[PDB]
Amino acid sequence: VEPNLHSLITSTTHKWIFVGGKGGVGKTTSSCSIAIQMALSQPNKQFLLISTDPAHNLSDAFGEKFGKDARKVTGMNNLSCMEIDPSAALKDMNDMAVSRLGSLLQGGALADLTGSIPGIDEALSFMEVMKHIKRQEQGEGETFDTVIFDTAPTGHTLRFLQLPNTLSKLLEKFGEITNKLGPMLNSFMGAGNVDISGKLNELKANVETIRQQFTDPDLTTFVCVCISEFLSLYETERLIQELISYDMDVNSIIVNQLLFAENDQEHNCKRCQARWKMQKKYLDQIDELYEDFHVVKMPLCAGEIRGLNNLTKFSQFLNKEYNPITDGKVIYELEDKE
Amino acid sequence: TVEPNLHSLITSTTHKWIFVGGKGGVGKTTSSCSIAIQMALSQPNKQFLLISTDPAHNLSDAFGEKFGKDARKVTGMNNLSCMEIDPSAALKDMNDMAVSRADLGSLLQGGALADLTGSIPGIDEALSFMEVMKHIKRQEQGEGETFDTVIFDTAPTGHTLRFLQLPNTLSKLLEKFGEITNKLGPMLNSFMGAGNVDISGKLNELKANVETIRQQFTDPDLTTFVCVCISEFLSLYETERLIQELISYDMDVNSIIVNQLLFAENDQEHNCKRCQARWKMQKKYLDQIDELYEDFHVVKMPLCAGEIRGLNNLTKFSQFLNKEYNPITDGKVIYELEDKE
Amino acid sequence: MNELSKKYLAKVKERHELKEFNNSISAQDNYAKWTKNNRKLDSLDKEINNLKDEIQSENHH
Amino acid sequence: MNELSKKYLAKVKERHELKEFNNSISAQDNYAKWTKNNRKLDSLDKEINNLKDEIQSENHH
Ligand SMILES: [Zn+2]
Repeated sequence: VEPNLHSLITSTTHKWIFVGGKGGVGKTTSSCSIAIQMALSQPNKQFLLISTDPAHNLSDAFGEKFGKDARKVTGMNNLSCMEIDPSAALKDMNDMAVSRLGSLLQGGALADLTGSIPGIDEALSFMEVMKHIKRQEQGEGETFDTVIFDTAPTGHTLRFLQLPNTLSKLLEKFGEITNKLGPMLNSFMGAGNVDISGKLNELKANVETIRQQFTDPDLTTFVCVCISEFLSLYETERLIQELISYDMDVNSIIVNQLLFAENDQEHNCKRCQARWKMQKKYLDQIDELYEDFHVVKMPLCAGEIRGLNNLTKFSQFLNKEYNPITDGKVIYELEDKE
Repeated sequence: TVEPNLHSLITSTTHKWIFVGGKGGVGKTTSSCSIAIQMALSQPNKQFLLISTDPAHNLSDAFGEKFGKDARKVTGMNNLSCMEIDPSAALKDMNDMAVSRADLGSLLQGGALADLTGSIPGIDEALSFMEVMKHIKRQEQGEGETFDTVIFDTAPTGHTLRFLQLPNTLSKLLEKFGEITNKLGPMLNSFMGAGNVDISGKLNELKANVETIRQQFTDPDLTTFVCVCISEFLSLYETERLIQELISYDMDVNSIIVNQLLFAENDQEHNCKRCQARWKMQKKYLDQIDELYEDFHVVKMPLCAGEIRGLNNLTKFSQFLNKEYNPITDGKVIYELEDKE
Repeated sequence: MNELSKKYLAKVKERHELKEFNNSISAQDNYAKWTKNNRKLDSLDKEINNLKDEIQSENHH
Repeated sequence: MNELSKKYLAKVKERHELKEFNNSISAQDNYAKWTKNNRKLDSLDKEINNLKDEIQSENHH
């Protein structure tokens, strides 16, 4: 199985590409690199790169100021970027709801049913992000064909996919109580019990809709980012297993910040060669553990990578696997420039 | 403020149990070794046992001496002994003999045990811990001398100490088992009674044992836990979790050792640009750790690249648990150990 | 409303507001603040869970 | 004994034996083997839990 993401980068079928990874892994650079490599290989298509990481460093990475509103990448025609905060977004929707005792009871009603089930917020939040993307398209006039999602490194953004069945059991729980109301009560209350049922069914609907998409391996895949160090690797196995338990396609693993000290012309660093020894021990381990994955081994370029010019230079190695012998010059130019 | 060192713990005399643990690539073992050595050096009148249950079994490499299940003196010291043990292996061997010593009667008693014991988490870990203790006692009585403090190098995976919560739930199901056996009639109480009484007894012994342990692990003057970590998000995160866990058990946790620090500004030569890049990350989190655990002893240890091996080098390196390493003055001590390698 | 419910609401709300605030902070760029907040949420969660049980038991039939 | 129980025992025992074996392997010095074993334990755990439920329901009154 090819040690690069070339199939993904040439894929016509995908609309959703999630990129996630915990704790210091070059998740964002890897997000960018992917977005770009697809934008190049498919100029006949429009790509949205969106990010919910509160670090909000799409702007630093590209060297260009992005925000809630899509904005074309300077130097490209088919790559746009937004940074959004889903909690903030949802906050704003709920504060609007408020302004528009009756409400207290219904608010109470909802909470009782809902404030207790895990993932409701996460889903509401994701919904609002979908809707916000749509408003960007309808304003611009174009649409996006693929979004590449740079996911927040902490939390369970996609656990709301188990929600639909839960929402079902409790639609009934609630249905078997509202039945026991009589005429007098069903008169003062009925209308708002009808609303409580409404919202709940809508949420289930929406989520089920999302599910059908997310669960189509042709339509949506997840790329894990990690480094070669027990804790990240372990966190990364965890991530896969979770994702699998959501019937979501997880097929690629980018491994970042490899030192490849052996193939080095500095050789100056015993500390670096020491680190490299560990990195390679685990690297062997990955090899015999995810045998049916595209496991892509990326080089450490010291300091940071910024500018579409640099990002692109670096991004090529998701497509054609970096050979430290031959390809060294590229990394050591990038490094020396920073 | 709280001294950035372990001098307090190193000079303490009340402590019988010092647990050292950290997840995943952190210098845990070396840390354990250094704490033991320093304690022994500072308390020549007391007797220390450093015990490791880490499957990697690299006490032997750390000291450059073959340690095993039988406690044995560190060569060059009169009050430090090491031993390496596999608790699961030990417990396994215990149950092989319990089985040998007892076919339907034994299957039923086996099954009954299973239905009460199997589901509950931490049982095997308590039994396991108990076997280790029995073992240490047998070592003491055999060698004719006892240990004053044990220093425990814990395995980097699993939950060594999550059985401290067991006695409560054992009491619960002891009464469940009770309510059921109270409904046996004279006949069945005759064919089974003895087995029922053995089962009750088995459980009470475990509860009592665990309670006996728990009273000790819960005394902050008697036992404490030192977390080991490195200055990187993932580890720091796991370290907080471990602290929180420990606290949930009412265990005393006051110390954190942060290893593998580059201190790259304070040494131009051993640090290529890649290292300086890394040191910036490490430094970032150091500032965080500082405001996050202000009432903790957080001890900043320098990366000594390569690997520390031998009583001599271990000692040279261990001094920095006692007197905070200053990367300026103390520099030459490190790059001396490194360069030897 | 009894002081017990008044407080349950208050906490439940404090907790919510804290959660959304923490979701806007970068765990890596603000490890300390982020962690502190996590602690206060876990704490609020236990208080909330009590007040709930206390309210539920006190309204049972 | 019915085949169902025969198999429940067998698995429950396979699982136990595997757990003690895995506890003797170093997760760091053997990341791959260790991980594979963890997967098999999680798996056996689900099979065991089913066989249990099936045995319990099948013996209810
Ligand atoms: Zn270096």
